[PDB]
Amino acid sequence: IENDCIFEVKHEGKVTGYACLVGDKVMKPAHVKGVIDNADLAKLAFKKSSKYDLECAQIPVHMRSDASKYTHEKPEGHYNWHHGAVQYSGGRFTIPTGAGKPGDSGRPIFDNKGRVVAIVLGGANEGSRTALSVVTWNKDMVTRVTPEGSEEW
Amino acid sequence: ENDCIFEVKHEGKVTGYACLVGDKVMKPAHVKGVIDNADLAKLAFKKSSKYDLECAQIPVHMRSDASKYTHEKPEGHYNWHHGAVQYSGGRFTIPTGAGKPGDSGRPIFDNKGRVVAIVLGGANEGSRTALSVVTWNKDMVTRVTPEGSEEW
Amino acid sequence: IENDCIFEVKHEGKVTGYACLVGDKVMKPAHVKGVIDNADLAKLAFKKSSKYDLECAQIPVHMRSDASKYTHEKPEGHYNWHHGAVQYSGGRFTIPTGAGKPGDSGRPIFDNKGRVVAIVLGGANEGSRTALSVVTWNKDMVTRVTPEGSEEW
Amino acid sequence: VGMSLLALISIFASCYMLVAARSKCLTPYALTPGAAVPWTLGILCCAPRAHA
Repeated sequence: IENDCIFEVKHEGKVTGYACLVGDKVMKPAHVKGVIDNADLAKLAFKKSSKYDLECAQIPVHMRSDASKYTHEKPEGHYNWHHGAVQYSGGRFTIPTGAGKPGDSGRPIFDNKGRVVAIVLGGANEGSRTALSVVTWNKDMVTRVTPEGSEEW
Repeated sequence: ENDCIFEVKHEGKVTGYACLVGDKVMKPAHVKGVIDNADLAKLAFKKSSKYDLECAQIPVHMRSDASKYTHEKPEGHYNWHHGAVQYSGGRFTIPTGAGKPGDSGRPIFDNKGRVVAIVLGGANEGSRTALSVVTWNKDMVTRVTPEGSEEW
Repeated sequence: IENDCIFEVKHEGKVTGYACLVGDKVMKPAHVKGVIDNADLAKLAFKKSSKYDLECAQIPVHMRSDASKYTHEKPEGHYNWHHGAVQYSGGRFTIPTGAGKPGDSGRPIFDNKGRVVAIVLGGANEGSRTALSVVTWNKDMVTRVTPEGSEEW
Repeated sequence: VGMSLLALISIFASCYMLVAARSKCLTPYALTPGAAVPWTLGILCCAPRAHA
């Protein structure tokens, strides 16, 4: 989809997740450990938030072009993922179970028009679909949606 | 739309341009010079340091040669005298180089043909240089400057 | 399988040798200086032994499968090698002289079925065939067999 | 000395609580792609000067 926008985080030689470069913000799931694989991006004053679990910083102006477009309007329906598709219904994001496993907790979620609507954080398995604990953008807020009994990716 | 953009002269050479929109003559304040049209050059112009836009009221006769304006800025594709510009995520992007320092007044049109922006500068980056521009929201005029934009 | 089982060991960007993933222990020539390339096996404890020159450890349990089989039987004959093959005769491993040059001493030696018999350490040229200074496993003992005059690869 | 020390601990603790409140209210708005930072909170708390 967009190769040059999702960057992996390394932890002693292990890809533990990814950090996305969206909407004039480099961002990563705070709770995933490691350091950004890019050296140029690594020396940035990241800023954590335990209650939101999203560590972010400003994208340096030298790489601003490789940034996705972002939306807050999230109509009910279907959206894209780097493992297949996701279905948005009732304030919850649902995926075919298992598709996507712990250790890739950072990858974004795109929209039909190709612009980022969410950042995956975790899983909650119940039935034929797993509900995706995700961090989203409201008009001005950033919101956590963790389904009951989720598990950290 | 050739007779709506007037160039500003400095010691014999065009150093930017002054655009004619919405019952207002306006220009990038930071560029120095004099309006080429003598009739419009003898008007008083109110500057604004913090907005870099020096404007005045167009004389009643020549209102006709003034473009139409808009404030509603949907995501999409807009025009320019150098090819096209893209409006996305509250920024304006152009192909790099398309923008030369010194053409720092010219306007940005919309698909329907009505001015939506007034370029001031460029913040050079990758394949798409961002355009530091002074737009007009529904009742305010607002500067959008990405970091490091250099006055054209 | 056996083509992505031996992980090279780097030292400032020059291929200084290989560490093989044998049996249950990931061994390594205890001479060759550097740091292992896949970083994970470079963080495992590493029991060295000068007298044997074969520094090993216990394999991280994740990659258990990607490890070759072991044998103690070495009947007189013909054996495989990533630079061709070796021939086991008279208690010595013989290769075409020149085949293999200093700097790549880590590589294993397989048998026809394929079970890592031995790990080479260096060469010794006299005549058309160079003898291999090489470590084996007896039924219970790792053993060096190094012919005279061998110079380390 | 004791009174002044207690006054200093009170002042520092209160100021730390204030700056913590600043964080807890502004960090939800720095991790969003769109730096709205409505001027109500922009004035009430010293705003980070978000850079469009």
